[PDB]
Amino acid sequence: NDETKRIVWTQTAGHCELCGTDLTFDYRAGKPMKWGEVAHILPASPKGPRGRADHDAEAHTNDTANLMLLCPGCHDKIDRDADGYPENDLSGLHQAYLERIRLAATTPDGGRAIPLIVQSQHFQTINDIPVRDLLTAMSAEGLTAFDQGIKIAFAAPGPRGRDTTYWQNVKDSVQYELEQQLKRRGGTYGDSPALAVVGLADIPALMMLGQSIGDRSKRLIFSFHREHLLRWPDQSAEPPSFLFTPPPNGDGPLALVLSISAQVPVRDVTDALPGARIAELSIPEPSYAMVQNRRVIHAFRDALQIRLSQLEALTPDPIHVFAAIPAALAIEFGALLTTQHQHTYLIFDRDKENQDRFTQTLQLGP
Amino acid sequence: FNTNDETKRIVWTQTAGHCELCGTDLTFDYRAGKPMKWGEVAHILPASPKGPDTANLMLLCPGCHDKIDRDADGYPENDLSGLHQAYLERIRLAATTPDGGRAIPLIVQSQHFQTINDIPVRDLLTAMSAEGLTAFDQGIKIAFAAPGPRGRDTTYWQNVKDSVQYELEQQLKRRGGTYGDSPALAVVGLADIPALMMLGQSIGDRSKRLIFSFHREHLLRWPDQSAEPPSFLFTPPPNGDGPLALVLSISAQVPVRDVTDALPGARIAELSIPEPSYAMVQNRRVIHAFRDALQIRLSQLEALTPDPIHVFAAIPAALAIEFGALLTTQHQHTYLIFDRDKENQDRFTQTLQLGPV
Amino acid sequence: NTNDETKRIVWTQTAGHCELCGTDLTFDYRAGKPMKWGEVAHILPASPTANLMLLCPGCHDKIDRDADGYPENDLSGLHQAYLERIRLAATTPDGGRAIPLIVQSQHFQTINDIPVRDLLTAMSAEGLTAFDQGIKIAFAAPGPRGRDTTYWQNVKDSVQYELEQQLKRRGGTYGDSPALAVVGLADIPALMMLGQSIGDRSKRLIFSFHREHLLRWPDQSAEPPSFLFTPPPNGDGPLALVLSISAQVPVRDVTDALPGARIAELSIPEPSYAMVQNRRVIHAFRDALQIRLSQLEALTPDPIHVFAAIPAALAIEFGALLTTQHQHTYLIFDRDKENQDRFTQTLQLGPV
Amino acid sequence: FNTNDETKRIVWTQTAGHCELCGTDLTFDYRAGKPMKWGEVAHILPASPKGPRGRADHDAEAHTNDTANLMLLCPGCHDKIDRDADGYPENDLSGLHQAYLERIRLAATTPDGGRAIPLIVQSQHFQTINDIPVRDLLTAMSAEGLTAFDQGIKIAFAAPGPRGRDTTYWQNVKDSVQYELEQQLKRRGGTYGDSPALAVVGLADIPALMMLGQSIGDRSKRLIFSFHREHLLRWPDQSAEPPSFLFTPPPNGDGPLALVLSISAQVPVRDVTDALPGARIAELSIPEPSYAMVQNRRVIHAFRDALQIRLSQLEALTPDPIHVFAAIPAALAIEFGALLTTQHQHTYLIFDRDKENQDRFTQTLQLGP
Ligand SMILES: Nc1nc2c(ncn2[C@@H]2O[C@@H]3COP(=O)(O)O[C@@H]4[C@H](O)[C@@H](COP(=O)(O)O[C@H]3[C@H]2O)O[C@H]4n2cnc3c(N)ncnc32)c(=O)[nH]1
Ligand SMILES: Nc1nc2c(ncn2[C@@H]2O[C@@H]3COP(=O)(O)O[C@@H]4[C@H](O)[C@@H](COP(=O)(O)O[C@H]3[C@H]2O)O[C@H]4n2cnc3c(N)ncnc32)c(=O)[nH]1
Ligand SMILES: Nc1nc2c(ncn2[C@@H]2O[C@@H]3COP(=O)(O)O[C@@H]4[C@H](O)[C@@H](COP(=O)(O)O[C@H]3[C@H]2O)O[C@H]4n2cnc3c(N)ncnc32)c(=O)[nH]1
Ligand SMILES: Nc1nc2c(ncn2[C@@H]2O[C@@H]3COP(=O)(O)O[C@@H]4[C@H](O)[C@@H](COP(=O)(O)O[C@H]3[C@H]2O)O[C@H]4n2cnc3c(N)ncnc32)c(=O)[nH]1
Ligand SMILES: [Mg+2]
Ligand SMILES: [Mg+2]
Ligand SMILES: [Mg+2]
Ligand SMILES: [Mg+2]
Ligand SMILES: [Mg+2]
Ligand SMILES: [Zn+2]
Ligand SMILES: [Zn+2]
Ligand SMILES: [Zn+2]
Ligand SMILES: [Zn+2]
Repeated sequence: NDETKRIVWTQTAGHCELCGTDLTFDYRAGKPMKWGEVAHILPASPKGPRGRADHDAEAHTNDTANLMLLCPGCHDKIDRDADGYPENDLSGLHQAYLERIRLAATTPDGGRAIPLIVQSQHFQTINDIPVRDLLTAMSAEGLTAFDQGIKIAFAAPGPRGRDTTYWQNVKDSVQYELEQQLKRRGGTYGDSPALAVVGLADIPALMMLGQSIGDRSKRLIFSFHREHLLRWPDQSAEPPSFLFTPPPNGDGPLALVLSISAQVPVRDVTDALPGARIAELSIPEPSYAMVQNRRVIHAFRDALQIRLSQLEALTPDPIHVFAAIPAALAIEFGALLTTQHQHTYLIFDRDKENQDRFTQTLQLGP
Repeated sequence: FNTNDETKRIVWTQTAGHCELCGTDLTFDYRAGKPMKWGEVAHILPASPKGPDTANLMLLCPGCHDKIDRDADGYPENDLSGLHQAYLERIRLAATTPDGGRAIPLIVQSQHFQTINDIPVRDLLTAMSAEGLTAFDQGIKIAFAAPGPRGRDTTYWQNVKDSVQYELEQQLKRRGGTYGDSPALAVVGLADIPALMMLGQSIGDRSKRLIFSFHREHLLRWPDQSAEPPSFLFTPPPNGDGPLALVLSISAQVPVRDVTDALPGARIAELSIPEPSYAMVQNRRVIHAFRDALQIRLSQLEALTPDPIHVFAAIPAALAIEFGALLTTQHQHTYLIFDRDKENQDRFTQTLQLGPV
Repeated sequence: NTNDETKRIVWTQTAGHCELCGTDLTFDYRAGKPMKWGEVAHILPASPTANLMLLCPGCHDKIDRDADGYPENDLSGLHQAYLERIRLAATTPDGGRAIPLIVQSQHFQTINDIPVRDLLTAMSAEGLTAFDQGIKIAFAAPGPRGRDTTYWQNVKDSVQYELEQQLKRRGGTYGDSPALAVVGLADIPALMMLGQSIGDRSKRLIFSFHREHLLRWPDQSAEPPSFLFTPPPNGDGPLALVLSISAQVPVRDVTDALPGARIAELSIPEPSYAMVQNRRVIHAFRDALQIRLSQLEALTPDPIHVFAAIPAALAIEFGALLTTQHQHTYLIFDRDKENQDRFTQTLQLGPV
Repeated sequence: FNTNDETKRIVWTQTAGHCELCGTDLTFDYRAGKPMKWGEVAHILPASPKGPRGRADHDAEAHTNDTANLMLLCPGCHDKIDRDADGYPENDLSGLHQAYLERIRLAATTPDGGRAIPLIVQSQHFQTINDIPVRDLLTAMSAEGLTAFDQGIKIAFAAPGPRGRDTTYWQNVKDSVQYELEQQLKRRGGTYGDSPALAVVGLADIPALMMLGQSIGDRSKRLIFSFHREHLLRWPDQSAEPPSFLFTPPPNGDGPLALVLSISAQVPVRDVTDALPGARIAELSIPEPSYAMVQNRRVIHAFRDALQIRLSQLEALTPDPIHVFAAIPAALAIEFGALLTTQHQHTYLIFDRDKENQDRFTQTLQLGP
């Protein structure tokens, strides 16, 4: 009936459940118009597409679970290739679509924030965080934005690897490009904008990023995850214990090893920094997947805050960092150095141009 | 504040029929069973006070409409335009979610399996569609290049990788959707394990990418989405100074003797599942679980020695792709990948080196 | 050696033309005769449905000389090259993805509001297709500092911010950024900054608000007027460029504002507010203007003082022209509604 | 009153099975993979005068099978034009309709001209967006019979940092031209062949385009295209005659030898002497320096011919390097660079306008051995 059709239009918000197009407006010529169709998953005729002689059309005809709002072209397609769009497939997509709309309508407003994606090109594969997945994880926490945000992609390493020019580009990406793009947004978000930031880039560059947004109010760190993408793996998980080994007595450069994503072999630290006094922060079971929720990041921040103070009093010389940590925790490491820790930190990193030996990269200081 | 019919239909639709202040579904009377009295169940109020369009018309239930202080002309006394727009933006994001499924189909096989079990694009497209992944052009169907007289050497494998990445980087240029994102990659492989690990090496694991797994019975559809991942049991390597060898007994139990045969003095560590099997990839979480368990142990093994880890794997094709994609960080430990030679009595031989020399 | 389904696919994918000589094979329908698909053309494997070609009877006689149903030479390269050409043409409509941009001063936004609907229908007529809501901007009013360098730099940042956030929305067949369809209605200096913001090195199409035709082009067939240049007088006074395009600027009002000005001038025979007859008029104004600015820029290193009576679209293009790496100093003057419409300096472009 | 099947089959054919308004392919469903016709034959003028765009003076019986009145549309583009007759008037649609059919016919009747690698090189040193559309290059290529196996290479230089176009910037440029570009051309190798033709269009730093040309002039089968402020990638005028290129020779002396190119604009001699005191200026120009002067590729050939021998001459006149001050379009900067690949083995110091130093010419790249 006309009432059920109006309900199909309402609960779908007038978009095609299969492609997402807005069926309430014509953006080419600018006229509000209803150009959608209410499609039947199960046909009245059991000889039609997805027709089953063992089906009660007396009930499903008005069941909002048998009725999808589809643009004209998607309806043509599901009805002309029933083998390719079986009932089970379409009913699944149908309920999932309605759920996301309900969840969006019932999410309490949490405020505004600037989406910020920072990604490098130093991997030997594509490295691309989808903007949509960051905006979706923000929206699940009530956060919205006026624009799709800032997305900074570092220049790729040249023929000499990650050389001086490369690390200069990184500095210009963090300290100049990001600043300019944030300044261009002042008139819109104001002078107290929250930063919804996710990063997947060189560890030293994420630390530098963190230090340059560390004095920013309302910093929400998100995380790219190999299984869950921008979704938090498990909101109910407990942070691990961040085990700490203080460094041994003596002179020699003080090295801070962080074994969070993996166990950093001591033999690689002393190879690069002979005579190193190794202090180590680790978790019981190092793992790439350990960033289960933001409380894990806060817990890492809390544990590191205390150890950096201890180490900064155990030496007058720079602290040499050898880190195997997730990206989100590299940002947070850097954020601790913005005003709370003014000691000098020299960041070593794996060097593909040197058989995976650690070599010095950026220096982070006051 | 009064409005016309078309105006209310637009406000109800663009709000999904919920109160923008408390999120209550104002289609309640419909779900109960009573006829819908759209007019009495909700007050459509402008979002902003009077200050000298349907985008600034809100939908409020009567409760919230009575709590909002209004002036005599029906406008809100305080400015609700910020929450109104936020609420609309959250609905748009959800309603546009289907276009976040733009995807590239990728089928990679060996010249052999393209003659044996040639996977058709249609099998992948329907499995993709089922999960909301929507191709927009012909899929990429690739066959690994047969080796010339130089063989499968470093240059050969570098040309495979180069060839696979060229092919998809051109399709990843085809940005689209609401925000201009690159499409997702939907990939399935069927080739020898080393060649599959090179597929993972080419694609990585730092993008929106969904692996699929060929299965004769289900084709590229998941056998059982509800199945829980199996436990991945680990036997630590023995003490000694011999070459370190990681054995993966996932599809089957690799005879220890076959490993010692190909690698004299091999200290064997082994990840395995309680009941190895060819059909253990019941869904995608199985693949993720394998990655997590594997990397936890590779962390332990790489720290044991600077010398190469020798890999002897009886693992499903999908897991061989993920294994290759795992080892695409900047950090690289030397891995020497062994494969059974079907032309010489299934003896393990060294096919592929990964990482430093 | 083909079934009706295959012939239909080959006929559609090729647009009914012979893949070797390009003669139209739908001629029967065109003249008025019944369409005999299988008599006017032959389908043939390209090498000795994606690998079948459509050939006219003649070309078939020249390829299949042994009438064995296959060619004597591998024609796969020409066949596939042919289908690509067809595909690029058939998908050209998606090359029109576009962003509506309406930029007005707060004054014109109230007295002469341009509706998005007017721009969109002008765009659609030319094959430009918006996919989301249009951008509608109003120039922010200054503060007590007035229109200092900071004000104009902030106008530019806010315009570029919104502009670049929508140029991220790539799409179509090749992931191209969408085209910018922009119309402006504001004071001349503020329109020059809109031009400084958008540039002229991207797929961008200016539209023009016309007092009579609104955002539609008065006469797509109109030829552009000749642009007339009076070189400046010899001397050592400040250099001025008067643009009398929509009206004659009185030389006395230039010198009153710029004592001792050596006035060069660009104009048209019949200055008129309605002269923006089509987009070719805007292009022709740029070409003439740049040819003379090159002359004027080579005269002196000192700035060029600009007094312009020009349509709004020509003010944007003026601004867009001056976005190369090279930058001569220009001091743009505009009539102050407070000071009896006296030309005042309002905007500086380029070096101090 | 109802279009017949013969005419519907004609509409499908003359449109190659795509929507004349959005370009979607209406012969296949790429999501599930099944070939299918899902396009509709839409009528611009309806049989009923009350229909969308209905006219009373319209002889319906004499246009139901008139392909000039029938478009192939996707189901959604059909709902829209019939639900907003005012926003899709008869003349708008009719024009879009005939233009579509014309592009199809020009394609179908273009003689093949072999393959080429599409190549776009653009910088980010302007204060505005700078983006050459990929489709416009491919359409320019197709117009000359050239097709490609992929959409080609598109190289966007790193933007200048906070210090302007400093040493880091030009190192990035060199890396983009000499390393990244070579890398991408290698990976394509095998899809095109040993020595394929290049369809190259550039819009980047004048010194970078010269370096680009030098790196590819040794390559054979270079087809240069040009971005034009009015015509985009379409050649402004294929019939226009090349301009007269005017060469003023340098005076004998000891000053440094400067080559001034006044083509897009007149380079002031003050700015050359400011940066290079006592320069000996040899200038190549045209009667009316203009940004729009790249009317066709013959203009580019004529600029090449006008300096191919001049550079040899100038090289003998001085042992020191030749100092270049060029106001030229982006396509001639690529051509200038190609001339220097090996034909002219000599050091060339390329000066360019420095936004940091108040538009003064300052040295940037060095080109030669
Ligand atoms: N296994 C191991 N890794 C070591 C060792 N010494 C240094 N490392 C480095 O630690 C990082 C571990 O990877 P991650 O995924 O946990 O975190 C990285 C890191 O925050 C950032 C940059 O990556 P990279 O330069 O490879 O640093 C990698 C390793 O070299 O990005 C994160 N990241 C990279 N890829 C992903 C991804 N797919 N998803 C999420 N985050 C990612 C050592 O001894 N052993
Ligand atoms: N039982 C057993 N297998 C061993 C042992 N040592 C090594 N192997 C190898 O493990 C693989 C197990 O087969 P799979 O189907 O689980 O996975 C294969 C593999 O990922 C890839 C190539 O196959 P192959 O070279 O035979 O490697 C096979 C075995 O030799 O493709 C997968 N694959 C092959 N055929 C199919 C198929 N029909 N369907 C799905 N996946 C397939 C050892 O000791 N024992
Ligand atoms: N007659 C005359 N005009 C002079 C003189 N010195 C300066 N001017 C300015 O030239 C412009 C002429 O009007 P226009 O419509 O051709 O162009 C204006 C201009 O581009 C922009 C802002 O308007 P304004 O600040 O008045 O500049 C007006 C004049 O002051 O907007 C354009 N514009 C204004 N109204 C409309 C409209 N209704 N439709 C289209 N464009 C409009 C001088 O000596 N003499
Ligand atoms: N007017 C003028 N320009 C001078 C002078 N001395 C040096 N120049 C430089 O010459 C070029 C003139 O502009 P163009 O468009 O004719 O050529 C440029 C050039 O080939 C390349 C990079 O631009 P840029 O670094 O600004 O060089 C500009 C100028 O600084 O790209 C070309 N280019 C730039 N913008 C476009 C565009 N929109 N469309 C097409 N090509 C473009 C001097 O005295 N006067
Ligand atoms: Mg149906
Ligand atoms: Mg239909
Ligand atoms: Mg023959
Ligand atoms: Mg119709
Ligand atoms: Mg329809
Ligand atoms: Zn749809
Ligand atoms: Zn409420
Ligand atoms: Zn022919
Ligand atoms: Zn369409």
